[PDB]
Amino acid sequence: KDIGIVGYGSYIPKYRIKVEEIAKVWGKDPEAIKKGLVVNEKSVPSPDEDTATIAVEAARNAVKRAGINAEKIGAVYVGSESHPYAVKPTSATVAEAIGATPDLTAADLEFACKAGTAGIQMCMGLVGSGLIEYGMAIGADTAQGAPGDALEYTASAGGAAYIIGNKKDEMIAVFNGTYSYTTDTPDFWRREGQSYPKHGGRFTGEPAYFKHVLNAAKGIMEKMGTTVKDYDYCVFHQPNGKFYIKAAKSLGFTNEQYKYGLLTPYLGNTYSGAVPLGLSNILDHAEEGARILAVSYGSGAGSDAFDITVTERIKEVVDKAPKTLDLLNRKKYIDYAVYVKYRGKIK
Amino acid sequence: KDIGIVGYGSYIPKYRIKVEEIAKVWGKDPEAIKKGLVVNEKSVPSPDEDTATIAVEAARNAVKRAGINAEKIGAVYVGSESHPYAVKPTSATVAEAIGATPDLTAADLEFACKAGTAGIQMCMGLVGSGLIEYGMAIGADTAQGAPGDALEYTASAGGAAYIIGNKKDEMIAVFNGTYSYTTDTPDFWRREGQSYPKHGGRFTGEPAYFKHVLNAAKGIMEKMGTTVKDYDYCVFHQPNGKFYIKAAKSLGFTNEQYKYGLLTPYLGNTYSGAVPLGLSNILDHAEEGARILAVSYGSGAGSDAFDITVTERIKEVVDKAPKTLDLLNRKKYIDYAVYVKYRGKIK
Amino acid sequence: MRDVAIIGYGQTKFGELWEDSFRDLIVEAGVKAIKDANVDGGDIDAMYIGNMSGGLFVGQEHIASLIADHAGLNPVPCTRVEAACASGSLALRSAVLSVASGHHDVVLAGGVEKMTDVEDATAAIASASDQEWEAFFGATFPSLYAMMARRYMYQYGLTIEELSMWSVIAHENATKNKYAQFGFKTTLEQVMNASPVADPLTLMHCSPVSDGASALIVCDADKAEEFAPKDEIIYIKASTQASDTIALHDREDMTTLNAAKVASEKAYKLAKIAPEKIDVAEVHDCFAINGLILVEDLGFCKKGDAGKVIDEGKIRIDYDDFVTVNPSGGLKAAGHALGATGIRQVGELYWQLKQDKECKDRQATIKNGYGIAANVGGTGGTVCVHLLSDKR
Amino acid sequence: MRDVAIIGYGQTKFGELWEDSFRDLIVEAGVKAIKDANVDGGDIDAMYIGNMSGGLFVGQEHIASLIADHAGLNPVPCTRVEAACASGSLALRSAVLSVASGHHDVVLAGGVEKMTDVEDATAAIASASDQEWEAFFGATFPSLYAMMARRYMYQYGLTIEELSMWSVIAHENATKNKYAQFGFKTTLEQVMNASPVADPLTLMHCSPVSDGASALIVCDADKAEEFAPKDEIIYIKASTQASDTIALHDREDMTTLNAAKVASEKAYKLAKIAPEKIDVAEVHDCFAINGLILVEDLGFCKKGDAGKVIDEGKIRIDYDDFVTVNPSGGLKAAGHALGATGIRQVGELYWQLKQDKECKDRQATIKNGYGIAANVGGTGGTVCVHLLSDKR
Amino acid sequence: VVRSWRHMKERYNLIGTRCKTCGKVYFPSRTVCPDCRRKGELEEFQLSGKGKIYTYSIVYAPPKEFNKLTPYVIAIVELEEGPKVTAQVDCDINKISIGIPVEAAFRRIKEDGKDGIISYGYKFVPITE
Amino acid sequence: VVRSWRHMKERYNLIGTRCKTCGKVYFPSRTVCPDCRRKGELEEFQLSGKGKIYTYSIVYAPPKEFNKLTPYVIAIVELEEGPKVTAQVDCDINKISIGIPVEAAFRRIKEDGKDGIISYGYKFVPIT
Ligand SMILES: [Cl-]
Ligand SMILES: [K+]
Ligand code: NA
Ligand SMILES: [Zn+2]
Ligand SMILES: [Zn+2]
Repeated sequence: KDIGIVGYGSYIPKYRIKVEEIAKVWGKDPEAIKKGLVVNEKSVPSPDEDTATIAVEAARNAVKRAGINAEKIGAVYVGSESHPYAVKPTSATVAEAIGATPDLTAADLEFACKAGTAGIQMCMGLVGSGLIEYGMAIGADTAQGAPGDALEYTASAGGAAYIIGNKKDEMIAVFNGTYSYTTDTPDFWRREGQSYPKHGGRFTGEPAYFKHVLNAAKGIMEKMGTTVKDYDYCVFHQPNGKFYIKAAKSLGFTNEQYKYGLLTPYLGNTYSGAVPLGLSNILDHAEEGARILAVSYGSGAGSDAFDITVTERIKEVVDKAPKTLDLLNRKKYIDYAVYVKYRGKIK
Repeated sequence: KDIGIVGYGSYIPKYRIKVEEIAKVWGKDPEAIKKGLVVNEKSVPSPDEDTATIAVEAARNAVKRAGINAEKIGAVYVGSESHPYAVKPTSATVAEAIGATPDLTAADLEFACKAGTAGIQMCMGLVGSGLIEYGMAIGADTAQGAPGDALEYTASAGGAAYIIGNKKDEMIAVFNGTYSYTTDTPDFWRREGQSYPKHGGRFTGEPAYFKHVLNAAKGIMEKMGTTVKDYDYCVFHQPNGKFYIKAAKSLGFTNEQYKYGLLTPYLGNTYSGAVPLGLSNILDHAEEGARILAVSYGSGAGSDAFDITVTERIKEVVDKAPKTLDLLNRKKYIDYAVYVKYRGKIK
Repeated sequence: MRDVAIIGYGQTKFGELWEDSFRDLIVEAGVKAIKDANVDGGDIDAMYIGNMSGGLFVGQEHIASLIADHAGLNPVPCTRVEAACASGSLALRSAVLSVASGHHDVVLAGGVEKMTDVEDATAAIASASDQEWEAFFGATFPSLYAMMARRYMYQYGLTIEELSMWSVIAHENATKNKYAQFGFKTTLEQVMNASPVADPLTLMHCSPVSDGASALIVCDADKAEEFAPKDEIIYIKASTQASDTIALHDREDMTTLNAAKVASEKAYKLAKIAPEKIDVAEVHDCFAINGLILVEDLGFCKKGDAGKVIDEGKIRIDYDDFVTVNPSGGLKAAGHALGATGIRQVGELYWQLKQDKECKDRQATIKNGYGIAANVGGTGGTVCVHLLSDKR
Repeated sequence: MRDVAIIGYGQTKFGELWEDSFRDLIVEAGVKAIKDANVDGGDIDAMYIGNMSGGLFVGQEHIASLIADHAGLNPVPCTRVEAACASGSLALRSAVLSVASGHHDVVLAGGVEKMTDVEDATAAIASASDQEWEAFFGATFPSLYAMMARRYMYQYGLTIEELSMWSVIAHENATKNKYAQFGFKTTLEQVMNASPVADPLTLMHCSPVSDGASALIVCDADKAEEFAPKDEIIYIKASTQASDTIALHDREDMTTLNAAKVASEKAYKLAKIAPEKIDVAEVHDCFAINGLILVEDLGFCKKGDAGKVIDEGKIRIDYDDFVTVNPSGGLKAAGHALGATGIRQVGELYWQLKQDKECKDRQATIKNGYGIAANVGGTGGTVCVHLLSDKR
Repeated sequence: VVRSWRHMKERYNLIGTRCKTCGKVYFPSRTVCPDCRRKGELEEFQLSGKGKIYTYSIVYAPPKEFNKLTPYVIAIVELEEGPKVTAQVDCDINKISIGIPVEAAFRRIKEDGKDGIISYGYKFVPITE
Repeated sequence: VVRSWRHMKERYNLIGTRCKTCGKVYFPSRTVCPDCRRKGELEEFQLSGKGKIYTYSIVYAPPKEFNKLTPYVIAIVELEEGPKVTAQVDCDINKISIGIPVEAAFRRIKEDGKDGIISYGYKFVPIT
């Protein structure tokens, strides 16, 4: 009858690196980068952390907020661009680490930066159809920027998990509807062999990111019969602050509507974790009856849009786990040497 | 009753290589291999074929059998172990290639050889919840065995596609129920860097493959309140003919029940296409009212079980596209030299 | 030099035991042996543990401490003895000598192995051979025994059909053993047409790599009477050991294991017995040739001929006149868990001379009340013989 | 229960031995021991060798067969005993228990180790700790003993200056030892300002990785008079062994080695001696803190006041009214060959109690004619104590 | 691989055993109770990850694989249930001392080279408070 | 990887020792003579690579590293001088038999993976 979020959680590693530290090494003007990309610093994972650990931390914090026994979780989906194994699934490790095993389904989702939200839709269907009681969807990544490249300033580590339930008394937010816009677009990719990706440059922006994000936003609002005025908050994909704000302003969203969703300036681009983490911060601040528009984007040619309403139960759960903003501000800065050491960028 | 298959399709490349041709090169007794693994030959993709093309051929055949406009497909999922890109999604190409774009969602699935069926479950949920009208799930692979290894005798290319619907008039088969058994198991894996996988040897069998396949088979039959006598046909995961038969016999299935599902002796292991291809051959032969048990398996440890019943509409659609067995017998044999050439196993 | 006796024996099933960890195995064996002995854990004065693999299988040395810790018998002394495939026998022999000395009255001699914990067991098993001069050049363990068998055939005209028959009687015997790795029967054609490992040997001429644990409780003969009834006590008459060259290419004669000849004749001397008095024997048949050669070297036949008479009967429960060897499948069909094998061999003689319920289906006819066991390390560089009797 | 004595002792040099092959080391120790013993090779009834490494570096198991083969003593029995750093003493104790039984009259107990051949010895040494629950998590061997030292300081207020005093004594004593790895003297500042391995320990608190070998010849006390003069025979009063938890985190108290308390007490009971009668003692000081703790656990002082005992210098050779500990360099300065250390400790007591020409410059004053040795495996999971006397 | 597979619920979730005869909690889970032996009745018990530093050391020269972490804190943690465990602690080397309250964290403990299995398990982190 | 370095002159050049007390030759070189032991002295002796097949086996399933050579002939060769050695033989599996005359050849025996040390040594080849 009604599908909704019963629990959500998030994790961000402690280490950061300021734009200034990277620019210094490569002979660039930090202020130019910061202004241009709308980014100040990014999260850096510890050498003993990866997408699996990040997903587990998130997943565990979502269970605390849900307040349910993990044995009831019927599927676990992990959407990432940096799964530790090319074949063995992360979602199984996650399932074992939350004690949801063995009576469940799982799968590791791949769709650039939209894989996280892909699984939310999967959990929405299974719960709604009655095939499972609860499903978990995670978006996590320990992104890699090429050393010389601009992606080095944004590519970062983070994760967020969402548990989906049918029961109104357990829901802290309700799905009003979802919509997806997908094409085949060679804007950005990575071949199986290569460790670092390749991009098309300016072709990534208007023809790809804006095309899919705005069509998906327009599409959801047509489906649900809404306008930018109907929504209290919004979260878009945030490869950099520039793209996010352009999109928000383009649709007619004010700073007060989009500010909570935008974390990239101090977090960087956590790829599959980007909108999940943004949405989690919106939920940390949101009041009962708030309507959220969430639109994700994936390089291959994808966007997932969500229309969500916040419920009474929200204030009950927020404090049951670490707030996204608290994880984001509990930090330790590192220089570029340390950063390349940690990330294994050294040969 | 609510959810069912409205269309299915399959594709197998034309090239084969006999066990004898591989054994000859590596100094092994072919008869020993053939008797041991229960395999005679396997499929070899053309150098201009990959998991994407295979998926497209199968998807297109499924649309023919469904007899529906692809614009109605609201989700495309591709489960593979050999997606051409590490970041750009296969599912997006398949969606574009069948003209399902742009109003749909998609994702690339990873869970060893269980990925194909993982998506069937995803489509079941989305159609059943009402979030979409039709969903497509594809399991396809262009597996590569290590030159010296035994996996070289089985690892093969193939795929099959399933369209899931809600219309009794269009369903050719009906899902009675699904069940999944998942744990974290290091039986087999491949790390992001490596081109060829690493396996645990005998630890892959009893503690992994049998543990998960048989538990999933017993779980679904417990869920449905069913016995081996209730099922007309069965299909299990088939890394080799040996494992498949032992599992079938263990559960009490006779040759007449399991013969259609077993294709590996002349096709090899298509990984995520394996069970989907087996099930498609069962559907090519099945009569109205036939009950099928289908259990898949993935390393990292997972199995998906299905209870399916065949409908009056079955014979209407079978001839609308190429039968699995016809694709399997339209073949051209090659020697090892050409085989390593085709596979890019050459340095 | 006080007389030593066996008052208990315990054993896990031998095979691919994934769920049963290493600890589960040495507990299962240890508790089983304790029950049979009818002693309490506190009565154990010391422990001697056989492990061949050790660190190579699992990365762990100092297993004795680990085993004692997990057994919950701290602070009793625990010692590890090593001699490749015959580590269990050497731990039995160390246990025997500690009871004989008077320092310990009740000692546990156990053996355990967990080879299904490593991706390739071949590298560890080859560790028993000379690394520098055998393994280095590509001499696998089955290829070394295959080379012995080739030289045996060249010198004594043994045929592959004769050699195969050893495995047929082994697998037949193993069907009556619940603790056996293989409980199936085979034919001569099946043995010969099995996948070849190292010419002339096939897969069915080789013992498998297996997990498993077995434990004995040895006791002072005087103290034994207090702990158990005379009927269920079996006395250790001789516990001998000898050595040979580690490399097969350094042996004076490859078709014989001198250390077995040396150890067996020493054991017959102390028991004041001849081989014609032995009712039942347990020999190291990791390969079919090793079983034949030991039958000769323990003096049950002349060199060359054991290969002839093995055929057309003998060494079966059916045969009434002749010694019976490997009533359990042997290493071949019961399984070969390297460190435990030596213990298991003796624990079978215990059951056979005891006429225990455990070997009721494979009970050999015991006329003189004597049994011998031959445990070999590597290709013969170490042999340990134990001679048992129902009478002190 | 025959009384056992030691007729001879042979020891190779200790440390970075590049020139000496593995076979040269065992020969060099064995031949030197035979000369001192004045026995012929044929007079040896059996060999007992303990090796912790077990060709972890080499890749070679079945070392006993190899050693006997290359020694040219086939078919004498040779056995390998294993208990980490305590493998030597355990080989000795096994040798004592065979003589005591009466099965062998003259036995060789040897220890040998080769760690220079592998690039990283750290991985093998760590094998003595619980791999699943210590090593797995990154607990290096020095870090385990550093964690002992830390808890000891927290509980008993030991300072780094006190702990470092143990090293200056060791290195001072080692200059009087020709077989020692390090023949240099050091200051407190040098010990404390050395490169840190694991806080609080520095490089100068740790024993080094080293190669070497040592062999003792044990014989029956009655037969000992045939080969040697009464004044050059030293008697083994008792050989005790005990066990503790393999993991340090499983110990009831970390600051103490219970297995040493248990073994030392049993050894004092059989000898009918108190610790106040011990003239010279050789303890396992692989990490200095292990030196303090054993001094307390062998009962030479109360728990906690070990720091005062050394900072004063009571244990020095120049000191008269207290036991002299590690007059040879010890593990810290003489060197630590894991398998050979257990033997070496006892061979030093032999030299000290027989006032031999070898320890003329480091000769301790012998009032009562007693010496004790404490060999430890790992962090204390195994301890083996040997008590020696000039009088039977 | 196989050894990793057996102690996963322990390493991942800290699941030990509880003896009902004693009342004592054991971690890692034991097959045979050291006190009661066969008398001890064992039930699986889920420990909280919370504990305190009992002792600690700083590893300055570890194996080549831990190059990124050097120097790292290794410690023995007394868990609030009673059992002690050896594990690393994610904190600055100047911030560690005996008695510090810590909490278990799921981390990447090891890897079997470039191609082998990745091994996850517990690593302690100080509590915020 | 020091073990390879010590027995190079043996593996490469087939240098053993001759006992001057006995007159017999032993290879690999021994530190202690098994017959004399302490009352025997040793001098270095170069053996001819010539020998005969004493026994042999064909390895059908060897370690993953010998995949290219499978199946290969492992054998024990009795050298002219007397000592026996175990080595592989470069010949067709159907052509090998006991008593075949052979000659030592310098070959790449094994390698420590793709980054480790290469280990050379003797392998036997039949004579014309
Ligand atoms: Cl008990
Ligand atoms: K991938
Ligand atoms: Na993708
Ligand atoms: Zn208890
Ligand atoms: Zn000589």
